[PDB]
Amino acid sequence: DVNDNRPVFVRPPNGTILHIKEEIPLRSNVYEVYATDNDEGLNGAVRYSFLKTTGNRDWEYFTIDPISGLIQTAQRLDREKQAVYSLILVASDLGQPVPYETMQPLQVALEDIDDNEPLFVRPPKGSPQYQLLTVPEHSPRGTLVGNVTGAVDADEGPNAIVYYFIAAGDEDKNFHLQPDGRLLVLRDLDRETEATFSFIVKASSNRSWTPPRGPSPALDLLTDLTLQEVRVVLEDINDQPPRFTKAEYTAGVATDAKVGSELIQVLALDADIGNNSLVFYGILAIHYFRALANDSEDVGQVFTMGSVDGILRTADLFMAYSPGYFVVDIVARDLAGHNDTAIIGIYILRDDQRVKIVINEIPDRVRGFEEEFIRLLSNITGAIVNTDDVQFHVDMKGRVNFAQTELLIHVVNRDTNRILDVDRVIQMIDENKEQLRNLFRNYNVLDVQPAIS
Ligand SMILES: [Ca+2]
Ligand SMILES: [Ca+2]
Ligand SMILES: [Ca+2]
Ligand SMILES: [Ca+2]
Ligand SMILES: [Ca+2]
Ligand SMILES: [Ca+2]
Repeated sequence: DVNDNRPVFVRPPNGTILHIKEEIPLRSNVYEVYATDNDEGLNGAVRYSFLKTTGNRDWEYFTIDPISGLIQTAQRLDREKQAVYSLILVASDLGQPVPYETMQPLQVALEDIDDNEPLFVRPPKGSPQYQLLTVPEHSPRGTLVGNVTGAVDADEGPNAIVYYFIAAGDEDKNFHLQPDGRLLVLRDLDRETEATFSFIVKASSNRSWTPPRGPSPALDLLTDLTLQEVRVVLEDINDQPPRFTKAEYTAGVATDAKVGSELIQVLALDADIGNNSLVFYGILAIHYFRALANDSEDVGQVFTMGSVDGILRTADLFMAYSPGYFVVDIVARDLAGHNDTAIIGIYILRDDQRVKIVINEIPDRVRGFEEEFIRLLSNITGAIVNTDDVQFHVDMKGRVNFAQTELLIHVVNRDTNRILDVDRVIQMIDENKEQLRNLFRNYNVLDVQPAIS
């Protein structure tokens, strides 16, 4: 005879796609091909063989015996590496004068197995290695903080259900994490009390997963990628009131009292942050007490307080009311109702209470540093030094030096919240002489004494 027919392919059937499991042993059987060459004799016996596809190297994954046609694995088959492997089979007759060949396409597709487990994916180094959620403080029960996420099981389908659970770190049980990944608030939280919480969440496919018995291996966020740190930070609300530094403030005013003079600066604190911390001040009423009297004479608005400055300022000349003092009731309020009260005592200082500080610089320059000098001095003296005026120096003899400057001041004892006799202030200066001796010279000071008899 002569090779007259080409082989034909009984199995595998035309354009078929075999499905096997993944990660099966090497050289594990897959399929047994069969083809028929009608020709009798060797011209019609078939010999099976894959084809070294040009770009497709998939054939490297299997072996097929030349006679038996049995297809066996040759490499590992991880669906996770490649899913469909595609091959072109070839059946040749042994016939002569030339053998004939027949090519049948085939494809192998792997079925997924629970090969892997749900795993997290860390963020870039340095960058925060955790996940942040935010929720308003004093939030109510149930308020969704937010949705944990960040895991994935390489697997497909049911082999990759990913449920989240809290592994450790809510010992106080402020939240609950429904497996879906929703974090719910359970308790009152107060930024001012605790600000950030944190804990470790587990990702497992086990809807019944329960934390290990507590003394077990402590966890390692650096190795276990089934774990992620989650940090909840509390947003702020206006839940804190303004709180005055003191509840009696005392400062002195001079009869000679340039209108608009800054007497003292109060302050109030709102623990709150941002707008909620904005504090606005003001004056509730003013009482005038003439020398010794138990009638609070109630003269006009004689003072002003900056709504934001907190600096009480003169509004009249007090040369009129020489004997006596004032009680100013003040208020501080936040953007939203929280309020606090206090009391300022302004006392018209007697000469007996007022001191001068001579300085060998032009008065202009003395104003240049007045604040600094006083701040330093008050610190070192540990007492409130309040600058009252800056004028040119006058010798007791009545000489006036147009390069020497005076600095009338009055002092209060933080401790007694009470004003000071010149006497006691001189003594204080002398006591601290040594500590102070540095300041005075650094600032061209020349002497100290009261309002000229
Ligand atoms: Ca043939
Ligand atoms: Ca796998
Ligand atoms: Ca798998
Ligand atoms: Ca899995
Ligand atoms: Ca707050
Ligand atoms: Ca507030």
